[PDB]
Amino acid sequence: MISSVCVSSYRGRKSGNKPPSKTCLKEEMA
Repeated sequence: MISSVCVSSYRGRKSGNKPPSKTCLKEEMA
């Protein structure tokens, strides 16, 4: 799971996915 725009946004996971507002990836607020 390594996406810089959408990865664990809703892939049955909550790691790379901050609030849908910014980038839903661990790289940003996630």
